[PDB]
Amino acid sequence: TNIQKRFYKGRVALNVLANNIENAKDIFEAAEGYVVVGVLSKDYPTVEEAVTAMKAYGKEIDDAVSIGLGAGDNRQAAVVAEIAKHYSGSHINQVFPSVGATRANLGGKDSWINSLVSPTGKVGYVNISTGPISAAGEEKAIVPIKTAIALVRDMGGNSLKYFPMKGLAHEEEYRAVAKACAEEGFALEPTGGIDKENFETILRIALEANVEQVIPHVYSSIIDKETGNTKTEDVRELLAVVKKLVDQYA
Amino acid sequence: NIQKRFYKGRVALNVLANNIENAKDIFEAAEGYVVVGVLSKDYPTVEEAVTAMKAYGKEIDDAVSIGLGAGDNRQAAVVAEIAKHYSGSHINQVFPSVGATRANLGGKDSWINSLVSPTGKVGYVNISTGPISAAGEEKAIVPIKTAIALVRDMGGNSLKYFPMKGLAHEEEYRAVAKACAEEGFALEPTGGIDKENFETILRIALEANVEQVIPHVYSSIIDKETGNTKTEDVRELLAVVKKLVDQY
Ligand SMILES: [Cl-]
Ligand SMILES: [Cl-]
Ligand SMILES: [Cl-]
Ligand code: NA
Ligand code: NA
Repeated sequence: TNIQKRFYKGRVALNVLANNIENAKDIFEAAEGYVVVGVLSKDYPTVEEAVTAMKAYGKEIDDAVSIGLGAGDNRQAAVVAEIAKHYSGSHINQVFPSVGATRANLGGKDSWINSLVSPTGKVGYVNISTGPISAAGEEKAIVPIKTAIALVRDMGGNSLKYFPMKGLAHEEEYRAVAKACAEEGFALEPTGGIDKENFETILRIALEANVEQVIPHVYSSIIDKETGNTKTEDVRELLAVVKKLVDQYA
Repeated sequence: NIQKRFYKGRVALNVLANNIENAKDIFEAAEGYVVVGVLSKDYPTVEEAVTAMKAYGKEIDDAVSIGLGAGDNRQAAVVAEIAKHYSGSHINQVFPSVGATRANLGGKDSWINSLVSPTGKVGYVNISTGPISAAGEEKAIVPIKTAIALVRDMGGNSLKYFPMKGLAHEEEYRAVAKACAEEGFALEPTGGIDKENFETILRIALEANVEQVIPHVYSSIIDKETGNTKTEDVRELLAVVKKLVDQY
């Protein structure tokens, strides 16, 4: 239930980063609450300090916090799993092999956990070897999308975080991932190189494929280079695209 | 803690117990070089399994192997929960539940295996061994070493290679043993192992130089009338273990 509040008409929630709590509140207002706001484990020197900060953000934005690795950094996977013992947020970014530990560490508390799987250059197949040791291996586990989804479900995850997309560089692969998610009744979180000019196309592919729940991640493309703040005018623009598309695909 | 159970650091038996008395007799017959299986599915709830398993453990130096029950993947969630309360010495788990089980140990020391399966494709294992993944019409079929790396990322200690159907998948098993030896990872051959093929199955793993091997021997050594695992059979298996380990 908890992240469910964040989906516009039950279909699409935004995931964007915040610079600080004041930027997080401004983002949450700009998105009319249809957002989870990323706070990165790597921005704090200890688990305790991350938990304190994340709780403080959550107090302000209805716990609509997305616990981040930081650009999918697998060096933070164990830290994120540990944070989950102490704070659930609404949404957790995790690498594929760490999903099970993260779900277990929630101790039955409600949260939504994504699973990072990657493009392969082979339509229909994703790379699930996205943990520290698995990413260093001489061969990767390159598997059919639906087999990855079933494993994620068994591990306690709620969606595929499909990363790094490089915008539309892997469009044919992405369309196959969206179709597989729709077949499996599973959620999809497209991430990497999404900007204001490609956001509509990327979201439309998922909705056209009848993916039920989509969480697009939009990071540096909407961050002011000078202040480090995520731009609220940009969040408002993204929300307007979300409403336009979701209303169409209703 | 399981390290005490490996004969000369190389081989521990895994066999089932009918009851605590049979567990005690097995532990004596194997001279402690065994972890004794107690099945989660024999108890209706996690709490009842934990209570039972703790009592077995008090009698046999906590040399308990927590079981799914012939790899019943419906028990994966149960075994992951049991691990919050009791570690035993050894835990049987399906591939996608290894991480949850390690996390649930909360830092307690225990050894967790990962069930992966033959595929008919030498060099490749089926990792889709949880309830939802095994229900899929296709499986995730991956190179052995890729499965090992994933199990390591999840906090597992070995591959449980099941169901072997004895030596029906011998070529595939030889490749698994070679890969485990090359990567310094442990191996637990299971399924259809009996007194007749035990030596060959164990020899393959030791010849390949797998460092730690836990062969599982279940119904083939159980008295059909009483249900007790036979101590004379456990003694016979241990004799094979010592003969082979002394050699390799
Ligand atoms: Cl990217
Ligand atoms: Cl089992
Ligand atoms: Cl078998
Ligand atoms: Na992240
Ligand atoms: Na090497």
